[PDB]
Amino acid sequence: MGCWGRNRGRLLCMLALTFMFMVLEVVVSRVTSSLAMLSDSFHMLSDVLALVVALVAERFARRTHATQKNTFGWIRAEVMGALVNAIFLTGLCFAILLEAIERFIEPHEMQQPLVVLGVGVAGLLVNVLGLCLFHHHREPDHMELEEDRAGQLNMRGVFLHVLGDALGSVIVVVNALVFYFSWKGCSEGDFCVNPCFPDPCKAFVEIINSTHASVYEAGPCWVLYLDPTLCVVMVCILLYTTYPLLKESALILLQTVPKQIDIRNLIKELRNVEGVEEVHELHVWQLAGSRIIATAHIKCEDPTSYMEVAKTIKDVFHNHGIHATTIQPEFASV
Amino acid sequence: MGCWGRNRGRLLCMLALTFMFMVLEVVVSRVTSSLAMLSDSFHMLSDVLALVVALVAERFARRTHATQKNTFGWIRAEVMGALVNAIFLTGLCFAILLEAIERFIEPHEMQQPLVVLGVGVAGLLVNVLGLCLFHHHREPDHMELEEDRAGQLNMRGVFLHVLGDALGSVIVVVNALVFYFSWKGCSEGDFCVNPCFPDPCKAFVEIINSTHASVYEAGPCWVLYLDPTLCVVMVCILLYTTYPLLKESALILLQTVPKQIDIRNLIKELRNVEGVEEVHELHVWQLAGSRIIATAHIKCEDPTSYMEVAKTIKDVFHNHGIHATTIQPEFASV
Repeated sequence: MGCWGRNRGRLLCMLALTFMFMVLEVVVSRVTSSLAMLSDSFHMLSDVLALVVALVAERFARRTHATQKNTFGWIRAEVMGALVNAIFLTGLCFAILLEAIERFIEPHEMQQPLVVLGVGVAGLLVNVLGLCLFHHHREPDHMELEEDRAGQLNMRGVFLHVLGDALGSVIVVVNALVFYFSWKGCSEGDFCVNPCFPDPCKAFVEIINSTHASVYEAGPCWVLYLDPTLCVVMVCILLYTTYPLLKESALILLQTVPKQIDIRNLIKELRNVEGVEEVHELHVWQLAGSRIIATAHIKCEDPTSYMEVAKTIKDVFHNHGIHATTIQPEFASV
Repeated sequence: MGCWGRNRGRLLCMLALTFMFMVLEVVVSRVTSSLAMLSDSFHMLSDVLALVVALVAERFARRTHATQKNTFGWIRAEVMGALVNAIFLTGLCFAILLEAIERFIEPHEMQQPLVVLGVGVAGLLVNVLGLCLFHHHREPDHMELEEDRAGQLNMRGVFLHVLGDALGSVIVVVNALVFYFSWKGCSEGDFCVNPCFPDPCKAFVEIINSTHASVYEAGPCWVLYLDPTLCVVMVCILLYTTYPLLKESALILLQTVPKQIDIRNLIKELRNVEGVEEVHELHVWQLAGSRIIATAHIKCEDPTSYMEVAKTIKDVFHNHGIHATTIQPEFASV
């Protein structure tokens, strides 16, 4: 079918890819008897939640009819969804930041750099496919622009989440490559005091058999701090790419006048219309996309000739880009 | 001063209390050479962020004047703030849930139960003081109801965050009390294989000197799982207390018709008004609180007698609870 399933299909494909990646990561973790990848899958559950939130928002936005609960339809839901995703991403970012700071004080050494690297390339391929999926992020008949803008907002929130996942995958790949080529781990009997993190066994195990012996150093100190710093950078990048969307979404949900419309010129043109003596309560806001609604309380003098004045005001609003207007004539006290 | 500082003062007092608690926790952590409490302070930074977000929302909502950027003023900001907080809390909840699941697979034993318990009572006192602070969670002149509702939404989002912190403090107190009275830790030389959590050090240290010796058990197995389960319960509770507010906020930002107003009866009364032949584009929504806006396209026949029809329609809207209406008369084609 093709009943406006352009965005729903992409979201469903991304959800399917995320589920396959999560299943593969869980299988790899249980094969190698590792729990870090299981925790990574439980973190990917957040991406799953973001995808299902966007899917719910799109499904509710498909219902554009004027029901009893909502008079404009559930169009803003899509916009709301984007905002939600943005805020969600922001929260995740802060969480990551917190973890990063912890990893700057009690650094953890990664285990099995080769398998972690392979999972990293798998996640990189999945996230690249995702980014390719979301590469694009009387009244006239131009609802196509409104649909494009709402879809752009929602798909852009999901794109921000996928870009965060892709940056995390790049960081994982870089960290695994560095750990495999630079860092030297210690398992049993290796003469390494671990001058890097404070070590529970590498102190007690070594001292019993390294009494003034030829002890060595575990590895480079800067390697263990590559995972936090990069993450921090990614967070910053994410925050940057998260600032517009959120803002825009918030503005759309704050009844903020769209930037393409100026109120001074609009009210000047409204007051310049013949038969109009006063304009008050001129409220202009954006429902979603190109659906801009402007309600004004026009003051007139001749009730008989109100039709021409209303037509001229509607023409002025059409010229200014507003096509869903409600004009109230407050005639003089006769 | 008293220039509408009823909520700003409470938010500032809560921020001050949170900062003193964070400073005390950091001092206690650095005195006892512990980093778990430092991580707890970095997590309290999330409460600080929620408080400053609510403060920003309240400050922007104080600007009720109709500026050029926003025609309704930044009133919805407060509502938006609540939504943000709710979503933020939701994110935190999910994060906690994830951590809880990790603590169900690789449980961590808590250290220094007495000092952790004391920090728990300190946090309990701070959160109880906070809950006491937020214990309360032609057109008529009743903006007091709108202010009350907007403040209730924002202060209720902050109250949800503070209640989450209070539940976390209760869980910390209970866990510390249980660990102090039930669990038995192991530091050096104690014959305890620790069957709860698999530690390579505790196994390697014992086997060299416990060859068929009188070894003992570390402690009860159910104790280490008290921290996750309780947390999970708290999460559920939080989610419950988070569902209404979020919903309400979302509805207010979705232009949803308030539950106190029915559209069938409203449109029936509008069509029953003498001189009205058709009512279309009757859009009713809630700006914030009691500020309900309803714009309709009334169809009339006599342009001269439109004043009485408009007065009757305004009276009908006043009876139905809507006081900011825009009525457009679409007169017959003459």
